[PDB]
Amino acid sequence: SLHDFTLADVYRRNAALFPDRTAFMVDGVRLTHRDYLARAERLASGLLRDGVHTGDRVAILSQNCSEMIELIGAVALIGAILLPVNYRLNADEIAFVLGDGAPSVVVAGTDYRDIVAGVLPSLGGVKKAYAIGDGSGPFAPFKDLASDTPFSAPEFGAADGFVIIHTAAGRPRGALISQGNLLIAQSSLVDAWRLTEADVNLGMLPLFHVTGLGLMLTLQQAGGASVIAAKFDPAQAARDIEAHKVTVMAEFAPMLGNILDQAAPAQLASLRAVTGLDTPETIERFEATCPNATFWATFGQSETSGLSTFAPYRDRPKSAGRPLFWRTVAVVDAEDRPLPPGEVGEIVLRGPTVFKGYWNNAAATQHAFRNGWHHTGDMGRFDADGYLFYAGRA
Amino acid sequence: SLHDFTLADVYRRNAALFPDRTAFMVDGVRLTHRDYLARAERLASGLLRDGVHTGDRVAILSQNCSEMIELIGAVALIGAILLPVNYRLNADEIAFVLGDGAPSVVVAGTDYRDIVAGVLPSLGGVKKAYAIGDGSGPFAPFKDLASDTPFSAPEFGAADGFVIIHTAAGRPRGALISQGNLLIAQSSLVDAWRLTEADVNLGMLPLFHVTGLGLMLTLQQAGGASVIAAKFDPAQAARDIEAHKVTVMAEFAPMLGNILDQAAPAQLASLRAVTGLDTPETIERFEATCPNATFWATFGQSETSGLSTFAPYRDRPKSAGRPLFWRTVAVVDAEDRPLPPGEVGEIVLRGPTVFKGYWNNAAATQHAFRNGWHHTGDMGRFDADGYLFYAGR
Ligand SMILES: [Cl-]
Repeated sequence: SLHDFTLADVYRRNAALFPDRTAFMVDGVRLTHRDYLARAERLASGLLRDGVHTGDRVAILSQNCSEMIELIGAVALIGAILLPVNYRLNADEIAFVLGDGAPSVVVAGTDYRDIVAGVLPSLGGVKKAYAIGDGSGPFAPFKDLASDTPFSAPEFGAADGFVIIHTAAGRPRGALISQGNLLIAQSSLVDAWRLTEADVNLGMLPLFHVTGLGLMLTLQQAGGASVIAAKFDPAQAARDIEAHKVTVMAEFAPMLGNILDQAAPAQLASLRAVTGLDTPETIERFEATCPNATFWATFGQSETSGLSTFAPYRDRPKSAGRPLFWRTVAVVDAEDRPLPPGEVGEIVLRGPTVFKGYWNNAAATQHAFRNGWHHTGDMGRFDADGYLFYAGRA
Repeated sequence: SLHDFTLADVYRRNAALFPDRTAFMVDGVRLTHRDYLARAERLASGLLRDGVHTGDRVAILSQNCSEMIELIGAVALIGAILLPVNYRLNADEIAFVLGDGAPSVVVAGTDYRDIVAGVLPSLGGVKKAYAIGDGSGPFAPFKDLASDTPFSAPEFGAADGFVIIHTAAGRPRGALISQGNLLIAQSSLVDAWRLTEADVNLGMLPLFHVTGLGLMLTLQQAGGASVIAAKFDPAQAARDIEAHKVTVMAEFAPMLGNILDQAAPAQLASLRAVTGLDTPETIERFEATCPNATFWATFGQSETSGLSTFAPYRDRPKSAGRPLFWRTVAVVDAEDRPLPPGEVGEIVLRGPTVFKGYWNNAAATQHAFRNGWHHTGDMGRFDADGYLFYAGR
């Protein structure tokens, strides 16, 4: 414990150093660092009250909202494991994810109270269930979760599981990622983007996804702010960028293209750094429109706690960037021998950004970790300067 | 160790991404990142040949030089523990320090062959003894450490001990610091000073000291370079700042004052960041002379892997700055209850920059770590913005 720094320590840090600064702008309401810690502490006492211990799962099926954001914090404060369910899955897949994760507490969103109610009798040690809105069905209302019992934090470390992120393999496979994985991975983003408490993220990606969750947690570790909305609208995005002076964002095609369509260049003047998956055409268009902004080429996955390689796109167009500090990246042949510059092989990783392993799946983990390298399942090549070029799936 | 990233990984990173950039300038002798790795591996392979295992100590008593810099890397590569001896100590203290660390290899600097040979018969497990430069008496020449056997790294973690730094309790006490402690602590400095591979340190402090070693390793982490000299000369420092385009340095008073005396304002133009310990008079003098440079207020010690608190001096003059990321800093009661802002107490620390504990001194370690906080031995207070003000020992 003495040598640990966790997300709990970030929330307390932000409440101490930047208490009155914005943490979140979410559905028309402002939440400061001081008030975020207070709300998270209340919900954390409630989870403890409900009988959640360190290592237990807390599930949420919900679109991005203030309740989800403060629940993320509450889970972090007691060393529990978040199970954010992908709401673009069908009722069978959701049932699988929930059963695979085995939560002690389930939280249903406004639009998802039905689907969750169907799954709930098939779940074992689920102690309490909540809904955001009101408790129509087997759920209590979410406001019942919070407790006034003064919060006393259980014992846990940064290496303990924090989140299970399922991505479809076949069956969905849950990637267990620690608090420390994320903090250390994201410290490199803070550095590359010169993030400070003045910075502002436009959180348009879902918080169940590694990039969405990761970008929020990144700005939070800088003491900065995220603008979070439930749904993506290109024109609303452009207005948010101007209104809140958004400096950074992550995006997947066609989001940036669609914002560029709907935005006057003058609305986007505060943008400094953008990343994600996009075409050379859109990236070059974006950089043309916004001369003071840089698009950042990247490769990563949930198993690598988000970003692994990163660089300004202009430094090496069509690449995925250079390996970040904390990451040793190689490209190997079928028997894990490192290949020379130019040759295509499997992208492999070592270091503290490698995830803990696959939930409920010793076989998949053993395969991922063969010969002491994490295996991405992705193909690529390095150039002479150590830039990675993504070459597809294996 | 699938999950480990150590100093070894830094060297291999730098050789992969910045092979032809300067890693070091040691009295005009240039070393690139690729060459540094090549040299460190040959020395590490030689350390193994001599029978050094992970966790064994390699001692050095020397002023700053290229041999010492390469040795630090060799030791890092095999998970050994460096014992850099403070050369400003008397023969009794050096004897004590060398005995406390119980090294398996001893390296004597050219000026220190006699002191080290004095202590050598009293040491238990010394497999090999070397001297920097020409071989003399019990010492083989340092050049003999290198081996041509292809380097094969042992298994070790970032959390394993890496260096023992002795500071007086009167009797010297050795802080054991991991590779991980240093990398994580110094990553905050890379971030705060916007260090990239273009940056250049003027390493004027001894490498046995946490600030000196920390700065070298910080610039190395960023892929930058250090200009390192055996001794401090203010006039030479001014020339080096100009010739090598030094962007950053740490300094202890009166070093910066003396440089300012000897430098044309024009020679100091590349400088953008300075930290260390100095008077308000000299700091303001420096910032007046160099308008594009910033002096950074700081507090730290060996037991906190170097710097703990950091901020531009102008943001809160006479403070020690704000706690860095990775540090949980508080000021406490004698009962270890945290004090409200304003109240003077003992500076305490949690987090991954906290050292491993004192070498062979469980009583001192237990006292340092009481109630799950590391205790600095220093008094201070926080203001309402969370700036720390240092208030004595
Ligand atoms: Cl703090």
